[PDB]
Amino acid sequence: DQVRRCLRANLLVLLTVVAVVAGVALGLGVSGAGGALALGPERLSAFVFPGELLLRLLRMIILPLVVCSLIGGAASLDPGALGRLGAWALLFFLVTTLLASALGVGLALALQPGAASSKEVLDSFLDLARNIFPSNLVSAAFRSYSTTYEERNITGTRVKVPVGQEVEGMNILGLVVFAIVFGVALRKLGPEGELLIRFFNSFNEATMVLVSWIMWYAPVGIMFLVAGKIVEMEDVGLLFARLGKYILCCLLGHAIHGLLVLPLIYFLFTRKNPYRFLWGIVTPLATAFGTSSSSATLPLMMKCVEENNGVAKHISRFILPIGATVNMDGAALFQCVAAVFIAQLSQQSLDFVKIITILVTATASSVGAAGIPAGGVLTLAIILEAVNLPVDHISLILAVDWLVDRSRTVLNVEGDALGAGLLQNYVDRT
Amino acid sequence: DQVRRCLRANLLVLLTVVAVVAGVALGLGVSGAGGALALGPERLSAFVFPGELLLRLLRMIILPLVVCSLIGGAASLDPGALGRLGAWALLFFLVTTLLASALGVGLALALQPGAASSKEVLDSFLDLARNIFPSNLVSAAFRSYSTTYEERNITGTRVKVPVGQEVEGMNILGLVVFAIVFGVALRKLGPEGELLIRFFNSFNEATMVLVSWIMWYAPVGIMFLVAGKIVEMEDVGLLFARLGKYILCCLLGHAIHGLLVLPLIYFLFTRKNPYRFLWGIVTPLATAFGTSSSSATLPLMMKCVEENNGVAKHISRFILPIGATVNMDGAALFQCVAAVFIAQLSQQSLDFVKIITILVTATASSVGAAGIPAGGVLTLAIILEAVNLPVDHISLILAVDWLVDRSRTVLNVEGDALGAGLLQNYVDRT
Amino acid sequence: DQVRRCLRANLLVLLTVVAVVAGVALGLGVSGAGGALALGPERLSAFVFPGELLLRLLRMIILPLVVCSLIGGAASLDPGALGRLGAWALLFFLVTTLLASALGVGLALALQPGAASSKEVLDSFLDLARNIFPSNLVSAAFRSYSTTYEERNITGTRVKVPVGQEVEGMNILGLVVFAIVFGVALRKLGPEGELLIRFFNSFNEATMVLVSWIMWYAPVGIMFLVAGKIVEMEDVGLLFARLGKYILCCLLGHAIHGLLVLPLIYFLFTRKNPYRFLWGIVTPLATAFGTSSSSATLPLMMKCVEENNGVAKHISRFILPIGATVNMDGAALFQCVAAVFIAQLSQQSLDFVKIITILVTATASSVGAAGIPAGGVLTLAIILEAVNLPVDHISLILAVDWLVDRSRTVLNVEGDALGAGLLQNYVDRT
Repeated sequence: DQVRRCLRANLLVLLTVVAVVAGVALGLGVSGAGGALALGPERLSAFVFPGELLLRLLRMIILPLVVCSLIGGAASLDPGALGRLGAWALLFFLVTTLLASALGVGLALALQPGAASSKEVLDSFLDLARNIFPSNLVSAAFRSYSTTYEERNITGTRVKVPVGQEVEGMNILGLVVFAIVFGVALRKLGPEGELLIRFFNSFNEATMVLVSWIMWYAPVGIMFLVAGKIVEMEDVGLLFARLGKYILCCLLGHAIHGLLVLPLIYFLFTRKNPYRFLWGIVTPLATAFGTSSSSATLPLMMKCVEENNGVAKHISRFILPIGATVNMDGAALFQCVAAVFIAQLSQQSLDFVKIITILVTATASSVGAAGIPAGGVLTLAIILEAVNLPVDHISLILAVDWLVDRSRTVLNVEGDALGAGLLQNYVDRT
Repeated sequence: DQVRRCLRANLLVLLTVVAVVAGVALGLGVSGAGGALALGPERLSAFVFPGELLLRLLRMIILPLVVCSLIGGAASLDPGALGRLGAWALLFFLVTTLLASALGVGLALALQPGAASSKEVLDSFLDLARNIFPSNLVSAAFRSYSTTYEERNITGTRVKVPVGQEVEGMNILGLVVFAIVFGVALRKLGPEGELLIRFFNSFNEATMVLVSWIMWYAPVGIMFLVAGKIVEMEDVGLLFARLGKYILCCLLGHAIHGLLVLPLIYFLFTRKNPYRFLWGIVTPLATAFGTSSSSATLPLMMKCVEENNGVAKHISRFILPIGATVNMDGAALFQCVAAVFIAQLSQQSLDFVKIITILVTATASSVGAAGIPAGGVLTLAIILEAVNLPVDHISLILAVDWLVDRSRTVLNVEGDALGAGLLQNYVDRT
Repeated sequence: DQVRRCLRANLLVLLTVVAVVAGVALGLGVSGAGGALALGPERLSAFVFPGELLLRLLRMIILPLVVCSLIGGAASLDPGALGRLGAWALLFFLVTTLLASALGVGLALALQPGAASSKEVLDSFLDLARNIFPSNLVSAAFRSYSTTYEERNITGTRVKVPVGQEVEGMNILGLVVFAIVFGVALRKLGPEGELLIRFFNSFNEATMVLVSWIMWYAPVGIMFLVAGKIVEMEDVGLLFARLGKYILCCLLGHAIHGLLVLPLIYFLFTRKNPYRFLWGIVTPLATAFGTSSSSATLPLMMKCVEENNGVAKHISRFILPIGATVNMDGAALFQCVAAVFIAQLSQQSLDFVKIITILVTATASSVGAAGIPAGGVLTLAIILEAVNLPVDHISLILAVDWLVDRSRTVLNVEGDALGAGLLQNYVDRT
C-alpha cells in the first residue's frame, strides 16, 4: 500500500543509498582482484568514467551558480534600513560562524583524521591578495594567479626571485568577491538597476533546476565514484577507519562548539548560566535532532524561546527566521572538517593561505547553502574547487552524511537560539 | 528598364557570382605563374588575407549564434501540449534526418570524392563524452578536451597511458548541449524565466543582422578565398573533377534517399505503394524544383496533398508548416557530404567519433538552418568548426551550391509529404 | 569654520594630492638607501604591492567598461535623423580630434620627452587587421593575435615565414570594434532590441560606481606606486626633468594646435581671420582656463558666440552642447603625448602599428572620457592596455595632471567654438 506514497516521495534518497551500498559492493567486487588484475590503467579510467562525468557537470554548474546567486543575494541584502537593532545579530552570526569554522579546521588539524599511513615562500599572501581582485573577469572563470620561482644570476650567481603567471583552475575566491561587490553596486544603483537583479536572479533560478537534474543523474555517478575510490586506495579496512575518525572528529567539533564555545560567548556578555537556557530549549533541539531539518524546528523554537527564557518578543520573530538560513554553524564545521580531511586523504600539505581560503569561503557558504537541493555537498565541492583539492573524495563524505546530519541540524538552531539569548541583554540594559 | 528593379533586388547574389567567376579567373591568373613565382610565402598569406578575414568574422559570429539561438529556440520548443498526435511526426522527422545524414556520410565515404591523389586509441568516445558536458562554460568557448599519451615506465619499461588536457579550438558540440539543456530549463521555469528568453532571443536577432553585414562583405572574401584555394592546390583540371564528383555524390545521395529510403519507410508501415503518392504530388515537387525554396511550395503542397492522397485535414495543416522548417533532409545530405568531402580534400583521416559529431550536429543543424540569410553555408561552417576541419574550403562548395540547391529543395518537401502520408495511417487504424 | 564645507566637498582630491606629495617623500626616503639596500627583490615587489593592486582593479574594470559603455553609447548614437545640418559638425569634430592626436604623437616623437639616457616585419598591419575582427569574443577578453617567425628549410635551408598564435594581453582594439558594431546593430534592430540597450546601459552604470570605489581606494595605490616608481629609476633629478619635458611638450602641443591648426582649418574654408573670432571669445576661454571644466563654460560660451561672432542661432544651441562632450582635442593631445612618453620611459620602441592603435583609440576615447570620475586617466589606462605598454607609469602623469588640465580645458571649448564659426559658412552660402 506504501509503494506509491513513500517510495515516490523520496525516490532520490532511496536511489542514492542503494547506489552507495552497491558502490561499496562493486568496489569490493573489483578489489577482490584489485586495481590492476581485472584491467590496468588502459581501462581503469573508463570504469570510473560516470564518476568523472558527475564532477564535470558539477564544475560546469559552479561557475554560473556562485556568480549569479551572490549577485542576486547581495543586491537583496538589506543595509541597516533592515534595522541596526539586529545588526549586532548579524555580527554575532558572522563571528560565531568564523569561530565554528576555525574550530573545525583546528580540531581536524590537531586530531588529524585520514592521514593514517612545490616550494612557495610565506609571501603567498600576495598570491591570495592578487587573487581576491582578479586581473580580468573572463580569465578568472578558468585560471588563477600563481607565483613561481627562478634564478636570474644577480648578486653572486644564485638568488630566488618570484615571477607571476596565470595557471589553470578557476578562482572561486576572486569570483565571489566581484559578485559580492557587484551585488552591493546593484543595491546602491537603486531603481535603475532592477533589470540586472531580475536578470541575475532569473539566471540563478535557471541553474538550480540544472542542479536538480544533475542530482537526479548523481546516483550512477556516485556509485561508480565510490567504486573507483575504494579500489584506488587498495585498502578497505583502513578507509572505513578514516571515515570513522572523520565522523568522530566532526561530532567532537559539534559537541565542543555547542557545549563550550557558544555557552562561553553567552556567558561573556550576559553573565548568566547558558545551561539553564539550554534546559529551557531542550525540546526544539530534541526535535531538530529528530526531523534533521531547521525548517520544522523554527515554529516550535520561536514558541519555546518565549515562555521559559523570556525575550522582548520583537527580536525572536526578527533574528530567528534569519537565523535558520544565514547562521549555520554545523555546516561550517562540516565544510571545514570535510575539506581538511580530503587534504589529508590525498596529501596536499595544506599551505597557510589554503586555511584562510577554506575558512572564509566556508563562512561565506554556510549562509546560502540551504537553498540548493544537495546544498551541503555542492557547497563543499565549491570550496574544494576554490583551493584546488581533489573533488573526487566527495562520495566518501556523502556516504556518511546522515550520521553527521542528525547532529549537524542542532548547531544551526543552537546558534540563533543563543543569539536570541544574547541580543536581549543589549536592550534590557541599553 | 530593369536596372533598378532586377539588379537592386538580388544585388548580393549577382555580386557573389561575379566574385566567384572573377575568383577563379584571378586564381588562374596567379596559377599561370603559380604559387611560388609571383611571390613566395612572405606574401602568399597576404594575397589571401580577406579570405582569411571572412573566416575570422564567421568564427566570431558562430559563438553567440549557436548558444543564443538554441536557448531561444529550445525555450520556445513546446512539449506534448503541442500535441502527442504530432509527436510521432517529430520522431519521424528526427529519424529520417538522422538516416539522411548517415546515408550522406556513408555514400561520400564509399564513393570517396575529393580524395584523388596523431595516434589516438578507440577510447576517444571518452574524449567526446567529456566534451558533451564541458568542465566550465568560459573555457568551452575557445578550447576543448583532448587526451594525449605518454610513458610512465611501470610494469616493465614501456606502457601507453592517456593524460588529459584542454587544447585549443572551441567545442560547438558541448556548447549546443548546454544551450539545449538551458533552453529546456527556461521552459520549465515558466513565467519567472521569460526575461531570459527575451534577452537570449533579442541577442540572437542582434546577431542575425551581423550575419547580414558579414554576408554583404562576403563577395570580396569569397573572391580572394577561391583565388587562394585554386592556387594552393597547384592544379585546376583536378579540382573541377573533384567538384564534379562532389556534385555527383550529393545528387546520388538525394536520389537514393528520395527514391529508395523514404519510400521504404512509407512502405514498411502503410504497406501501400509510395509511388502513387509521388504521382499525386508531382507538381509541388515540380515547383519546388522550380523556385528552389520551400516557402512557395507549402500552400500548393498543402493543397495538393488533400485531393489526391486524402488525409484527415487536421494533420496536413499541423505537420506541414513544421515540416518545412524542422525537417530538412536535403540540407542534412549537403552538410554530411560537404563535410566529409573537405575531410578528404585536406586528409584529416576522419576518426570514428568525428563521424558521430558530424552526423548528430548536422541533424541538429538542419532544423534551424533556414532562418539565417546564408543558412546552409554558415551552418556548414559551424559543423566544420565542431570537428576542427579546415573552414577554408567553404568557397569551393559555395561555388557549386546552385546545382545542389535546385535538387536539395525537393527533399525538404518530400520528407514531410511522406510524413503526412505516414501519420494518417496511425489514426485511420488507431 | 571651513572644516566641514570645504574639506568634505573635495576630500578625494586633497587625499590624492597628500598621497602624491607623501609618495615622492616615501620614495625619496627609500632612495636615500636605494632600491637594493633596505631590502632586495625578495621584498621590492611587496613594498610596491598596493600600487600593483590598483592596476589589478583597473584592468578588472576596463573589460566591462569599454564593452558595455560603447554598446550603450553606440545604440544611442543617432543617425542623420539627428540632422544632416550638423553631420558636417560631427565630421569636423572627428577630423580635428584625429589631427590633434596626430599632432600630439608627432610632437612627442620629434621633441622626444622621457628618452634621456622582437623583430617583426612591416606586415604587422595584418597582425592588426586580424585583431580588429577577433576570432572569438571570449578569447578576445584576455588574449590577442600575434605573428611569430620560424624556419622551415625550404628553398635552400633558411627562410623566415610567419606563423600565428593568440598570445596574452587582451585586445581593447578588437573589443571596441565589436561593441561599436553591436551598438549599431541594436540601433538598427529598433524596438525589439530595447531590452539589450537597457541591460548594457544598466551594466555600464553598475560599473561606474565600481570606478567610484576604486578611485576612493586610489590614494593608497598611487602613493605606493609613486614610491615604487621613483625608487626603481634610481634617479630623482632626471625624472623631474623628464616630467618637465613632458609638460613642455604637451603645452607646446596645446599651443600649436589651438593657435595654428584650428585657425588654419577655419581660414581654409571661411577665409576670414580667426583671430578676430578668438578676440571675440576671449572671456569664455578665460573662464575655461579659470574653472578648468567645460561644463561651466558652455552657457557663457553659447552666449558670447552670439553677440560678437554672429551665427544663425540654431546651430549654436545644437553643436555646442554636443561639442563639449564629443569634441575634446586637449584630451586627445594628453592621451597621445602621455602614451608615447611612457613608450619612451620604458623603451618599447613604438612599432608603426602602435601609432595607429594609439591614435584611433585615443580619438575614439576622447569622445566618451568625461563621464567617468577619473576620466582622463582611466581612459589613458585603456589605451595603455590596448598597446601593451606598462600601465605603472600612470602615477607620474597623474602627479602633473593639474598643470596640463588648466590649459587642456581650453582646447575642448576652442574646438567647438571654431566649429560654430565654420558651420555657419556652409549655410550662409548654401
